[PDB]
Amino acid sequence: GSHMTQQIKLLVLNGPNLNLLGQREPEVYGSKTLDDIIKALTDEAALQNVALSHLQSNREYELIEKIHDAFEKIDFIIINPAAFTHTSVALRDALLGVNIPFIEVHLSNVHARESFRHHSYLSDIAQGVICGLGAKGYSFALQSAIGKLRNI
Amino acid sequence: SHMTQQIKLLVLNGPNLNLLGQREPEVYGSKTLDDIIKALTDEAALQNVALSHLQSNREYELIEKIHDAFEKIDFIIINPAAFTHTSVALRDALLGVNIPFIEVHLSNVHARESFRHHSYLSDIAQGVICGLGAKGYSFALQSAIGKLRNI
Amino acid sequence: MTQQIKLLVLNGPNLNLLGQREPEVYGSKTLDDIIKALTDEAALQNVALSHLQSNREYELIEKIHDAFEKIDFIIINPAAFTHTSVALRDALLGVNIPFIEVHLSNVHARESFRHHSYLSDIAQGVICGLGAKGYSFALQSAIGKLRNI
Amino acid sequence: TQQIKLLVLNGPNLNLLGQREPEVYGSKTLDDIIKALTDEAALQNVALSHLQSNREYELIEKIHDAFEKIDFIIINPAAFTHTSVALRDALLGVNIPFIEVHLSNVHARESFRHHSYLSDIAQGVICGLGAKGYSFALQSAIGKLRNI
Amino acid sequence: TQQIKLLVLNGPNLNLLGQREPEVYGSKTLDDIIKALTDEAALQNVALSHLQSNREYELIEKIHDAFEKIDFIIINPAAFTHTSVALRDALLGVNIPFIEVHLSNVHARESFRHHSYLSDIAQGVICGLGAKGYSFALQSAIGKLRNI
Amino acid sequence: MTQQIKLLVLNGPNLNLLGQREPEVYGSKTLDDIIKALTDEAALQNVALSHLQSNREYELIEKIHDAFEKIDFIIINPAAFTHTSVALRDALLGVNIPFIEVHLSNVHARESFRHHSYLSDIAQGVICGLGAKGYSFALQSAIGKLRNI
Amino acid sequence: MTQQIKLLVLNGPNLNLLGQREPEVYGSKTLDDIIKALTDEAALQNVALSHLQSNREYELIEKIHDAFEKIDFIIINPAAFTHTSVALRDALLGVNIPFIEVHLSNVHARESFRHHSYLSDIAQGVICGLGAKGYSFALQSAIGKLRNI
Amino acid sequence: TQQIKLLVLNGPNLNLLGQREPEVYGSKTLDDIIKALTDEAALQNVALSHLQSNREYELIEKIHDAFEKIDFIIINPAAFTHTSVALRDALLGVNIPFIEVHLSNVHARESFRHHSYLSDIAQGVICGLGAKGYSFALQSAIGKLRNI
Amino acid sequence: SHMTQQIKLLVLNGPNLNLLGQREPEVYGSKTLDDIIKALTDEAALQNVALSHLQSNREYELIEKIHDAFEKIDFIIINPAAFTHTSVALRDALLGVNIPFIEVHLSNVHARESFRHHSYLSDIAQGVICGLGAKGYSFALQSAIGKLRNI
Amino acid sequence: GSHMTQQIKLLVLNGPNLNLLGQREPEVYGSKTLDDIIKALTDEAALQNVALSHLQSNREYELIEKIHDAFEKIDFIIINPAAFTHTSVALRDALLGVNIPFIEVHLSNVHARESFRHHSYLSDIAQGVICGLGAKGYSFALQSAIGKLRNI
Amino acid sequence: SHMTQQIKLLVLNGPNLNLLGQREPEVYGSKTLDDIIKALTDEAALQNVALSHLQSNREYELIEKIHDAFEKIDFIIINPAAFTHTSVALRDALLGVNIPFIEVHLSNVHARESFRHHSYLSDIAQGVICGLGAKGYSFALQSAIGKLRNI
Amino acid sequence: GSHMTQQIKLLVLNGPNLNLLGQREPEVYGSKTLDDIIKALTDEAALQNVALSHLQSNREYELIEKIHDAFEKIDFIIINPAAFTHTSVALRDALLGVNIPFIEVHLSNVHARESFRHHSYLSDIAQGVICGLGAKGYSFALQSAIGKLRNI
Repeated sequence: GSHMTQQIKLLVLNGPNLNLLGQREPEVYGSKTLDDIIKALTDEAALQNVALSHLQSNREYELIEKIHDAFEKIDFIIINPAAFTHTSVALRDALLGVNIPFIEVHLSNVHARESFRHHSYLSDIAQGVICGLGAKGYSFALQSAIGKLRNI
Repeated sequence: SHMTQQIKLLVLNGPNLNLLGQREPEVYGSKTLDDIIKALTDEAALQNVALSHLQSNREYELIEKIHDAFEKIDFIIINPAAFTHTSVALRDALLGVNIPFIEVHLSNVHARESFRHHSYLSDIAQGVICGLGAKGYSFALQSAIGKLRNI
Repeated sequence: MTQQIKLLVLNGPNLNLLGQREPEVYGSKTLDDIIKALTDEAALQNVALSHLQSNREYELIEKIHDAFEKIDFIIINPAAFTHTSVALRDALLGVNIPFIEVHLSNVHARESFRHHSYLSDIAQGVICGLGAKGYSFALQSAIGKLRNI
Repeated sequence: TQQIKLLVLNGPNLNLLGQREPEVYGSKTLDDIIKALTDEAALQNVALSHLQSNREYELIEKIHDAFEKIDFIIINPAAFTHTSVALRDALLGVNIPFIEVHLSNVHARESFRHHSYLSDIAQGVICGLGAKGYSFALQSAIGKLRNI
Repeated sequence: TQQIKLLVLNGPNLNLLGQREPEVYGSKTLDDIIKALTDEAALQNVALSHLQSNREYELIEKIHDAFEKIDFIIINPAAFTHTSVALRDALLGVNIPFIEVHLSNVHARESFRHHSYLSDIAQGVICGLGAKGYSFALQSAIGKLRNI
Repeated sequence: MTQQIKLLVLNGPNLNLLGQREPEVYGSKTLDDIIKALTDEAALQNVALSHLQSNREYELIEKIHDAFEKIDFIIINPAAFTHTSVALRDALLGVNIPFIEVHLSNVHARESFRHHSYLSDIAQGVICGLGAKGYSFALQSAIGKLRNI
Repeated sequence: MTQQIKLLVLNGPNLNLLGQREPEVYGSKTLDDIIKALTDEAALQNVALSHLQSNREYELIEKIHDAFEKIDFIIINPAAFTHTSVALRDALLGVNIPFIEVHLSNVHARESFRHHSYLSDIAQGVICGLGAKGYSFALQSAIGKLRNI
Repeated sequence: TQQIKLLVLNGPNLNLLGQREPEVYGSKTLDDIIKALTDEAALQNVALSHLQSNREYELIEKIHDAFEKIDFIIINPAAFTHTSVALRDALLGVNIPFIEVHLSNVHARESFRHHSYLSDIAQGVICGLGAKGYSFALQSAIGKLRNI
Repeated sequence: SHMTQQIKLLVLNGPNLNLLGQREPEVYGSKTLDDIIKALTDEAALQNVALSHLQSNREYELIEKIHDAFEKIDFIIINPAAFTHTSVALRDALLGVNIPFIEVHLSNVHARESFRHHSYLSDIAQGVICGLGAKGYSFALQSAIGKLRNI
Repeated sequence: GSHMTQQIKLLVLNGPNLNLLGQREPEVYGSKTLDDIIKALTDEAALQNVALSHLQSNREYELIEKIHDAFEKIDFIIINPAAFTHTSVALRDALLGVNIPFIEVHLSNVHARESFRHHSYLSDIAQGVICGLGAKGYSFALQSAIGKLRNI
Repeated sequence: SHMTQQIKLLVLNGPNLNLLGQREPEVYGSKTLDDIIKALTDEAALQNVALSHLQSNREYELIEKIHDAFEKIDFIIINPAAFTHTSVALRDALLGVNIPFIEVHLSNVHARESFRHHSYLSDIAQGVICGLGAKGYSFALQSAIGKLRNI
Repeated sequence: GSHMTQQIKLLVLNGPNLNLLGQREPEVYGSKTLDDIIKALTDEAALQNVALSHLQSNREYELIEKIHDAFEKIDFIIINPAAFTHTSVALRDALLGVNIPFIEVHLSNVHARESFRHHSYLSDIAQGVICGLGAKGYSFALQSAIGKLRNI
């Protein structure tokens, strides 16, 4: 209604092995890169007055240090921790320590894979979780974050 | 679109979701399952998606609706609510008719009691959305369109 | 003229069989005899008791939905649905009417799957193994909570 | 011999047999099975009745209605094997002997399917022999009731 | 009717009732409860005796002393429910029927509290109904002993 | 003149004791009576049945090895080796002859270690608790699979 | 004139009840009869036997403390404290006197919580299910270890 | 008194006793033990026979051959305690009472060794008392059979 | 201090700690529980902390001492020894009187048998010290002073 | 008694997220930084002829490499591994490999938090463990190390 | 070598390995246990290793061969096949004669069913090789020579 | 037979703490370094027309990034993940993502140590596993890789 939203500052964090997307047998498994996904997500965010920053890393410390740098500069996090979902208590405690709401995203439906993959050190503290929807899960998390911060 | 083929989508809601918006609206929120399915119907009709909906406290009525969907429906969105944790019969219904589905939960089950972590559906769903509220239905609808139209 | 308590008694599956197989071997008492006796005891205390027994999970859930802002208290013997119905747990949490859980038999003396309840942890309390007087104890207990004696 | 009264109960999803990819998974319906089983029973002075249902309550209430009408039950509870304590308590409460049948080998599928709320109180269990499991259960019931 | 001899046993920490933040948690003592229960018993020709103790041995030796003096036991073993096999073996050894009572709903507290070394051999169990649980157990004992 | 089926029946330990302890208390029937009856029923269907019972794990394994390209189907009551012999599981997987598993008693009603089988998951199916007719049902079932009726 | 062995026999809770409920139904024998018999058998072997039975956990612990450098060997039937007393385990480890654990009944045939002992793993050994002769076997065994025959 | 017929069965690896580092672990053989036990039995009009074997089948078939020849069995099944359901079913099937003996304290070794397929159906179990465990089991069998 | 308020501190020791220093002093050490409580009393008296102590092999004597501490004691230091693993009644005593405590163990329980990893007290203690020997009591005392004097 | 102690070389290692101390709602949760704690610990150590070195890190490799560099240069370690307690077998094997005694310290009482936090890949090999005492747990570990190395 | 001392090595193979190369050679491979032991004998004889071999479906024949190895054999290579998961008696045979061994499996058990992850032998073996095929025997032989000749 | 093998490109990866080999009480536990082992393995490989590259690291990201760089440049991996066997799902998913066959090697017999060490996030996907054979396990993995790639 008759009022203007301030700019959301949103940080997207991607865990290990997601830099491989689009590279192995592109003709067999798909040609789309993490870069094509972040670029399309950045454009979708900027239409809605969301300023999107992104880090992908194989290095657990680079995600943790980015979350610590987020304190008082970021309103929301979207994170696909990939394999760190199952193993990083450090990341859990980084997100609890800076107290920024987040949504957890997985490309694949982890509930269909090995049974170790069913357990997350993040899901219980996340505002919510999206699994198995491919790249569009990032766009759903973005739509969800805007809704919760603008109460719309 | 007098562009695309009509998708036939079935939305199924499990027990107790009929209570949404009823108790202490001023404390827990005002929105009804009706309001959610009306808004989702409007979103689907703009994309040439024909939405039909059943909520029920009766296990049997969800299973028989899944049976009746065979060769009529392209995709299912289901919030089974408590039946996620208990209904092998709903799992066997979805496997027997072999229509792809997405499982939706309004609340974040991973933050509630630990029995709620277990689903007889998650492992066979094309994917799962938890904790995003009513918009989880609209994400599942956008996902189904994406998969069926390759877009 | 304390206020009239509106109390709902819910019985789960198979309790309709009470008293009916080898009555002279296992006891004579029907669910009917129990609910009649309980209704009379309630009416002496200005408690309006209504009752549904069912083998249909949906009928217990729908009755709990319909109880919202009509009922002060529930006494429930869910029988076998104690062990399996998350949906009934979510119905009682969703309408937020206090209840007590009753079992005629001592479940802790029977097969070990019977030890787990999807209700015991949200009940105001639990009575097991005292037979039909368990309903009468739940009734006395509900009057106590509601009349703050 | 005395006419045996036999009740066959079939649980959820079994109405789907024959219907999806008939050319790939079999063309045979629950109907074809129960017709053949009724004929086999009538040759042995066994009066067979049947109920299939997706509704737990219809199976429970049929077991209640069976008390002092039925000598034996054959039941394929399908998914309810794994979840319905209420059916277990219905069969215990009416105290009719029964046999449990499954068309598929459940031990070869997901490991939740290994647990039954019925197997321990059944006279017997037949898994994985397809529709002939029903006919085995019928021959077994006749044998126990006619001591043969 | 014959005079019933009833023994009430209360386990550790129950002497604390009424004492900490009386205005916040209730002002009612174990004393108030046992006085009221003795009066209720005497109206029904039930001779009630009581022992509360923080000492496991005093409860065990009281159960031994009960043999051929007592018709029924009501016991709130408090924390000993979860830990005392010795009390289980004392009640089995004297073979007096008993009912187990807890003031609070143990199923709503930490999950170690869900296990009892007594629940399976008790005639019955009452949890979470506060002090009236004692009076229910008394009415139940009278009913079984006087067949009413 | 359907083709002659070559069927091997294998019995595990302790089944040699059948009918022998308190015959007038537990039943009269020996393993011998069962195998004779089964052989006759097989011969009516142009099924050539051969049988080995043994308390020796090795003799069951070596008989399954020797069955390779001589036998169309196995009926096996492994008795106590159901719970403990991985080696028999690997023998039936190694020769890749289909089998059905039979138990005279309902194992699911007995001690809870008896619920687990190193065979049930690779069997074409399983029969429990119907006594000696279980062998005759397995035979009828094998003819059905092999003659595609 | 081998050396005099000082042997302490410790009995746990509820063993005072032996022989006393339905003596003509369950057996006549008291703990007293057992300890008298055992004392006589010990005195024939120049074994000085002392005995404490108790329902008090503390009295068994304090007796084990007092045994330090007075006692060569302990025979203990901890009865129900086998399953629950870490403190008794730590008392026997703290004084480092060898013991044997005795149970009259076969605990492995009873409820499955009775299978676990906080003592069996540090005992020199364990006797179950042979009734009162188990004490006499423990005594013969302790003489054997101490007299190296 | 009547002559008792007693069978002693010893499981795998027990033929090794006395043989490796005799000066370090003991010089005593299974032979020395069974000779001493035969002498002790003959003084009490107990006719003792023995079989030790590394072969599961020889123990099972000896238990079958014992039916209506033997009053009592003493068995040290050694490793077969933990693995042979077949031996459990052989002793149940012939219904001869037995006692289980182990030379070592199994509760002090690896935790798989805590489980037995025999302990629950044995008359009794003796662990960790070395060769005298055999002589205790013999005295126990005589006591039960001669009511003494 | 004719500076600070006196803290009233209760030190409770569980079963078998009376044996300290008794068996093979030349092998396992010479120090008695007496020597430890004397040194800890001297340390507390310099800080205007009144220390009272009970060791016992009797469960009941620890529980009744906790009861008697209500409205007399500001803090408890407790080495429950074996009763850590077994006494729900001691847990319910400390929760009923609601005096803050610190749990101390002389040995490192995490390096002994695995049953010793489990405590009916650790989750309610203000904190836990294991494996530091007798000085663990003096650390618990320094911690209690820190918490109660805000220093 | 009538003899002088050599200088102890003591290394304090702090794991992930402990750099956040003092930063979030200081007015609500406390204003004290890891730096104020290490500074006060350094002063307390230097009074007793203990030379204290310190590394805090979000990066698992920096703790491991510091433990390897400690070999033959450090007499004792005090470590608060924070979330790495629950997940780093690498750190366990670094401390076993250099064979320097250590004490494990947690600020919070982990036994009161989620149940995953009850399990440590370190506690069983530690000389001892201190949980829930706040910053003073470091000073207790230091007093304990001096006692064990000087047999006082 | 008229250089080194002869090593006496016993190779033991468990049940069902006699089937190697028999069923669908054109699908699953042509190699027999015979071919493997002949090639391994040739490899051992070039290194002054005397190889003797027993395969058996009989548990007892492996145990009695281990008994007979005492003071005759320097090392054992054993592929127990299914008996890895079930034979406490084979474990107790190897511990009683106290000859060092290496456990070999042709297939990668960690990739098959989860009961196959558990061994009553692995924890006492000097080491374990899985999943490398027939060459696993030749690696175990090279390892035994390395350990016994310090090379 | 009458035909020439192309050059195998083989990558050896060593996890944390393996740089410590040969350094602690060499007189008690052995004097051999990871370097002496890689040097002898390189020589054995080069005799058989195998070009061997090696990275050892305490840093999980350096192993992951090396596996990603291996894609389309390496035919086979030999990896001793050391303690990362028990904890790194990231490494599992790096090896699945580049789809290069590997063999897992441990110096020690992990089945004889603590029971946590019995579980690997790698063993199930490995072509095979070698434990407890010391340094020669690397040479066995190398002989095994040549055999599988040359069908010899």
